[PDB]
Amino acid sequence: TRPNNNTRKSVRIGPGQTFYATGDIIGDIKQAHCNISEEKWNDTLQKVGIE
Amino acid sequence: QVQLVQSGAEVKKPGASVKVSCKASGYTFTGYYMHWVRQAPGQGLEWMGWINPNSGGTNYAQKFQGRVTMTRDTSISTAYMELSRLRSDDTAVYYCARGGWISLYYDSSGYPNFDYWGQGTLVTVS
Amino acid sequence: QSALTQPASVSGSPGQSITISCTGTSSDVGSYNLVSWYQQHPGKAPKLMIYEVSKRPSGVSNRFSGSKSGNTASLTISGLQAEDEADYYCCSYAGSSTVIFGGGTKLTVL
Amino acid sequence: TVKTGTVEEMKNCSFNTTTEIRDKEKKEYALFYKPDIVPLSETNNTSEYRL
Ligand SMILES: *[C@@H]1O[C@H](CO)[C@@H](O[C@@H]2O[C@H](CO)[C@@H](O[C@@H]3O[C@H](CO[C@@H]4O[C@H](CO[C@H]5O[C@H](CO)[C@@H](O)[C@H](O)[C@@H]5O)[C@@H](O)[C@H](O)[C@@H]4O)[C@@H](O)[C@H](O[C@H]4O[C@H](CO)[C@@H](O)[C@H](O)[C@@H]4O[C@H]4O[C@H](CO)[C@@H](O)[C@H](O)[C@@H]4O)[C@@H]3O)[C@H](O)[C@H]2NC(C)=O)[C@H](O)[C@H]1NC(C)=O
Ligand SMILES: *[C@@H]1O[C@H](CO)[C@@H](O[C@@H]2O[C@H](CO)[C@@H](O[C@@H]3O[C@H](CO)[C@@H](O[C@@H]4O[C@H](CO)[C@@H](O)[C@H](O)[C@H]4NC(C)=O)[C@H](O)[C@@H]3O)[C@H](O)[C@H]2NC(C)=O)[C@H](O)[C@H]1NC(C)=O
Ligand SMILES: *[C@@H]1O[C@H](CO)[C@@H](O[C@@H]2O[C@H](CO)[C@@H](O)[C@H](O)[C@H]2NC(C)=O)[C@H](O)[C@H]1NC(C)=O
Ligand SMILES: *[C@@H]1O[C@H](CO)[C@@H](O)[C@H](O)[C@H]1NC(C)=O
Repeated sequence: TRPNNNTRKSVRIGPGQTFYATGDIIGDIKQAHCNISEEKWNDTLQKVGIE
Repeated sequence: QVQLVQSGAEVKKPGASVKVSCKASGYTFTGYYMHWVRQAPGQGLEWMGWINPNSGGTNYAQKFQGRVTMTRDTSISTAYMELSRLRSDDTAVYYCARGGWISLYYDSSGYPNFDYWGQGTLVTVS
Repeated sequence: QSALTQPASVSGSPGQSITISCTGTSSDVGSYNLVSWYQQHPGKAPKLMIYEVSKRPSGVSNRFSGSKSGNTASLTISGLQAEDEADYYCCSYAGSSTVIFGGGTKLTVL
Repeated sequence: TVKTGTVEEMKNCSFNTTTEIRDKEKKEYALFYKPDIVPLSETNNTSEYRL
């Protein structure tokens, strides 16, 4: 997962070439991380060893 | 135990400013948010934003737009508010209250859990 | 973006169960579950009374309950005594790192 | 910088683009992640970057 961001600024260049860009961020700022269950990982990685 | 020691009451002229502080004790203040509220004698409770103790980032509520600033000092675990451009409408009672636990992995500031509050202080404008 | 609507005051005979309601816009309480109740005795700092309307905080006796539905929520107090003579406030998360506190309501005893 | 503090992994970059009419340039800004911007310079010019 990741945290909140405000919105996607809509900027038009020349003949209608709309593009989006990351604007401001509200409220606080955090990560940017992934979570994995340990006990499942442990025995799965061990079973890899036995085979 | 978790205590919040505030400063004494004060009265100032219109247009002046007053400094309000709140001191943490009994816990590691660097892991919890801190919010403020004002209450006039007969009105509701106006909420002002939190101040992060570590990075020092500050949020402010609407209807201030900079007339109030918030700072901190981690060496003595004390927060300070500077209330500028006082008017007669600012006559009120001020309190500090401790917020939720800061987790570094998700936004938790929006959890209005205030279990420990200071004794408060009176601010009057002449 | 105004405060939450609250009654002015409530009353009740000793023992009587009392229900207090708070009404806002779905953007506040219909969206999330971040709702809390506070009570404050005149001349004292407030005390927290409710977590997640239906969750009890620590240090609270088994006299307070509540629930939410749609755009409103309420608190129920059983076994009314003189000790419950206090002011009550609602407050909830608004989104955008803001919090709404309600107008409040005064409890009277008979 | 952000309304509540600062962020280290992004930069706020002032732009120099064309309007919808090919006669004028206008000021703009967007935020970008640090690893997608390179300081194209012959020296340590921290105010000149390129996508
Ligand atoms: C991804 O992976 C990350 C990495 O783990 C996960 O983060 C974990 O996420 C959970 C929730 O999803 C977080 O739990 C929160 O934890 C808070 C931490 O509180 C305690 O931690 C204690 C360990 O330390 C203690 O020991 C210290 C030593 O001195 C001491 O100083 C310190 O004060 C403390 O005693 C642990 O023992 C304790 O049991 C706590 O868990 C909790 O506080 C959070 O819970 C509170 O808030 C809930 C919602 O607001 C509420 O429902 C709870 O009832 C609880 O409120 C109670 O707590 C209040 C705290 O102020 C208290 O005032 C009140 O009276 C009640 O008692 C919540 O449980 C966990 O910390 C976090 N891990 C971290 C940050 O490392 C992610 O979840 C994973 N998933 C995703 C999607 O990211
Ligand atoms: C992550 O960030 C997002 C993006 O900001 C957060 O979304 C934001 O949610 C809030 C809730 O307050 C919206 O607030 C609205 O404010 C307007 C003005 O007060 C209120 O009224 C009306 O809204 C409509 C649009 O729905 C608009 O057409 C009307 O002009 C406006 N006013 C009138 C007179 O009708 C509205 O009811 C809400 O109160 C933010 O606007 C919304 N963001 C955006 C860009 O709309 C999201 O909350 C945040 N995530 C978290 C966890 O908070
Ligand atoms: C990114 O930088 C731009 C450039 O200064 C900032 O844009 C200005 O922001 C200030 C205050 O918000 C305004 O007074 C100016 O009018 C803005 N400029 C323009 C052209 O609108 C912007 O705030 C910065 N944003 C972030 C998130 O850092
Ligand atoms: C950036 O765009 C503006 C638009 O006024 C232009 O005037 C300017 O010269 C371009 N570069 C500079 C120097 O700002």
